[PDB]
Amino acid sequence: ATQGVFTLPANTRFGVTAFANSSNTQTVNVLVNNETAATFSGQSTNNAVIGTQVLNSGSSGKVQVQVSVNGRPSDLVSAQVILTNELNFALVGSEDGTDNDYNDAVVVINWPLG
Amino acid sequence: ATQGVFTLPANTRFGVTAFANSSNTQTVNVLVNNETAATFSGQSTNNAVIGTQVLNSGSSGKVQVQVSVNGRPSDLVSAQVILTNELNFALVGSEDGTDNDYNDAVVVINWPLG
Amino acid sequence: ATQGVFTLPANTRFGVTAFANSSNTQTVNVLVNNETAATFSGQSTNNAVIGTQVLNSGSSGKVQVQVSVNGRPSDLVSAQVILTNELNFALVGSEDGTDNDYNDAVVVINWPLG
Amino acid sequence: ATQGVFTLPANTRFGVTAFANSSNTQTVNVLVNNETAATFSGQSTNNAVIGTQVLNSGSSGKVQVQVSVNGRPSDLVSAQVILTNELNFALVGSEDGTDNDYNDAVVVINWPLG
Ligand SMILES: CO[C@@H]1O[C@@H](C)[C@@H](O)[C@@H](O)[C@@H]1O
Ligand SMILES: CO[C@@H]1O[C@@H](C)[C@@H](O)[C@@H](O)[C@@H]1O
Ligand SMILES: [Ca+2]
Ligand SMILES: [Ca+2]
Ligand SMILES: [Ca+2]
Ligand SMILES: [Ca+2]
Repeated sequence: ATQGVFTLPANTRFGVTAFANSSNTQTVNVLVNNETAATFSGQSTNNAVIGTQVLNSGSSGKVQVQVSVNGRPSDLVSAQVILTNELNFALVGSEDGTDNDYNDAVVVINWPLG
Repeated sequence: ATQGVFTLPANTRFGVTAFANSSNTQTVNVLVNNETAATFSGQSTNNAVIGTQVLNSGSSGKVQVQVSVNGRPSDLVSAQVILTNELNFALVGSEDGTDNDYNDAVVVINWPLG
Repeated sequence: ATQGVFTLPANTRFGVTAFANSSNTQTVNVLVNNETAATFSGQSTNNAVIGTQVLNSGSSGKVQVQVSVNGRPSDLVSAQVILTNELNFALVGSEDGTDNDYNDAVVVINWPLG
Repeated sequence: ATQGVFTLPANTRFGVTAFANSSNTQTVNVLVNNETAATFSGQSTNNAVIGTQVLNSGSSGKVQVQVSVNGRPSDLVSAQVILTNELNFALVGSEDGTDNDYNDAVVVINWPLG
């Protein structure tokens, strides 16, 4: 199944934040309507917040998270959760290796903001 | 129902990170071994990170998040989501007023780390 | 925070299924656009499916689940989760008493169908 | 990533319920500690329940859902959600073709019971 792709409401501000837990440097790309809108990278095994940014979902609302480790795409897992019919989290984990913790880069998208 | 309480595996490292989206200063307390293990405080209307830390879940694994604003307890919402039977997110929203966006402090707990 | 209220896409078929796990008879009502559209009742301590139905979310998309025991409303917990950006579950648990598993009546809504 | 595999608490009863939304007959196998514990088959384009059972998670707590259509394993998507730190849902969708809603068979696992 496709993972790391979320339909947000259009023209809406959202937070995107990436955490690293791997001996390898992670590179996280965030695409809005198929165009790169943010890129984060770092190397930590203790959950460093390698990036965080406010983006606008634009007219399509399409947001896609990709993760790579020196050019090699990682396998993704993802889901969206909604609390009290209002508060939205889109969640991504990624695996660059052999141990299947899926925490090598962890991405959380949240909206609404403000 | 009780909200903002999660049973993690005992004696396990986890990340906790708080974001603010309110005109009011948010105070986030994170309890482990039924004592305050971390306190974050800050104000943003742009999803700023007001705190991030790595903690150990202690003998019981019970982690509780409480949010207050100028001494008033915020109403909480929460859930835990597990991806590929391995990657865990414990999520908290909170409301400090009337508009019911539940984003005034948003708290993300994730594990495993490393 | 409000629980058991979900906004579905308009004019969309969904399934709703109720389980009972209590010594007390559970009454589950499902409302669409603030109108009762399905009712199920029964007593089971073995997860009986006390009812399942296909409904249409209608022009408003508003779906509410209510649970009562002998006319007393039960307290609810709820959340919505989306897999692969397409498969939706709206989840409800309810508590009629003191023991706090919120499993006295459990309701699952799923879409899309067909 | 592996999908449809969940670690439940050991020696705990859980419910499993299966819905179909396809012209192809669906087969759902529920394994406990790598042995078939239940098998459901049926055909519906209207979300009919094709199977429901109460099972015991056994010594390991390992439960696996497998779906097949015409003897071919379907692609799965899955996640576990926990409400109020007590009420558990393990959720599976499956795809037997290309269409990508992952609703051809939908499986819901819930615990605790009783
Ligand atoms: C080389 O393996 C990568 O780094 C290790 C130290 C672990 O974080 C592992 O999960 C990750 O896939
Ligand atoms: C005064 O209200 C508080 O601050 C406003 C700027 C909004 O963030 C609102 O959600 C919050 O409850
Ligand atoms: Ca790894
Ligand atoms: Ca790792
Ligand atoms: Ca607010
Ligand atoms: Ca706010």
